[PDB]
Amino acid sequence: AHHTDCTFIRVSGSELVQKFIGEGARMVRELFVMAREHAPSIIFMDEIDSIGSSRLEGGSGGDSEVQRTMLELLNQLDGFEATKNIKVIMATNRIDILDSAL
Amino acid sequence: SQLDCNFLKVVSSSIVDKYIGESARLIREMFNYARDHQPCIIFMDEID
Amino acid sequence: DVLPPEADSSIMMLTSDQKPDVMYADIGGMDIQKQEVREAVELPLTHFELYKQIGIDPPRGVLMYGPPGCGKTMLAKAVAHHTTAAFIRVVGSEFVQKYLGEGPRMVRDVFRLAKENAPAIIFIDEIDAIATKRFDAQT
Ligand SMILES: Nc1ncnc2c1ncn2[C@@H]1O[C@H](COP(=O)(O)OP(=O)(O)O)[C@@H](O)[C@H]1O
Repeated sequence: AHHTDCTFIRVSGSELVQKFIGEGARMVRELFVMAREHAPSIIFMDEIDSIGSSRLEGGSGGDSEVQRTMLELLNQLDGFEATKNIKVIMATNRIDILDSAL
Repeated sequence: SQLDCNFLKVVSSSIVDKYIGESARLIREMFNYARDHQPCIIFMDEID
Repeated sequence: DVLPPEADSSIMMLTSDQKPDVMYADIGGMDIQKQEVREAVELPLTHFELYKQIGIDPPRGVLMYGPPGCGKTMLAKAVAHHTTAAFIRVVGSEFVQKYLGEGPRMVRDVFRLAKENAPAIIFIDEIDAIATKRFDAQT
C-alpha cells in the first residue's frame, strides 16, 4: 500500500456481511464499480475466511447469505465481463477451508 | 404495610434490549423514578 | 456553520458520571499484577517519552487469567477510574446477537468510537465465549 501509487482499497473480513438480504452483494458490486472508476487499483481483502469457506448444503442448517456474497465476488472477479487493471490480494489463515472456486 | 406503600412496579421485562446502552438508559430512568418518592421498592418478577 | 461533533447515541463510553468507585487501594496486595498492568497501560500514556528513548513501541494488549473470582474485574474498574483516557467496557456476551452480521458490526463500531474519542482503553471482560479454537465449522 505504501510503495505503490495505484489506489489501495481495503476490505476487512466481516465487513461485506450485511443483515439485510442483498446488501451483502450490492456492496461488492459497488466496490468493483468504484475500482473501475479509479483506474489502477489493488484490493487487499484481509482475513477472508469470513466471505469464503466452502458452500454448505442449504436449508435451515447453515449460512447462505454469506454464500451469496461469496458468489457475487466470484462472478465479479471472473465473469461475463473481463475486469481490466484491477488486482486483488487475499490473505487468510487456514488455506484448506476456503472454497474450491476462490 | 410498612412505611413504603409504594410497592408495585409491575414486574421487569422492558429492560431487555440488544445493547447495554438502552438498558442503562431504562435502569437510570427507573432509578430516578424510585428517587421520585419515599422508599420505593421495585418488583423484579415476570422473568422467564 | 459547523456544529460540535454529535451522534454519540450508543455511548457505552464512561466519560464521567458513571465512573467506578475504587482507587488503587481497595485491592488487597496484588503487587506483581498491579505493577505489570500499570506498566502495560498506565505507564505508556503519561511518561511516553520514557519509552521512545529506548525504542519499545509499548505493549498494546493485556490479558487477565485466574480462577473464578480473584479481582480481575475489580482491577479493571480501578484502572478505569485512575486514568486520563477514555474507557469502554463491553462484555464478551453482548456480541453473540441474533441478526447475522450485527455481531461484527458491534466490534467495528466499538473500535471506531475508541479511535474517534482520543486515547482510549477498551475492556472486553469475560471473553471466553468467542475465543475458543477454530474447529472448522461444517454447520
Ligand atoms: N483482593 C480483593 N480486594 C478487594 N475486593 C475483592 C478482592 N478479591 C475479590 N474481591 C471482590 O470480589 C469480586 C470478584 O471480582 P472478580 O473475581 O474480578 O470477577 P471475575 O469473576 O470476573 O474475575 C470483586 O467484585 C471484588 O469486589
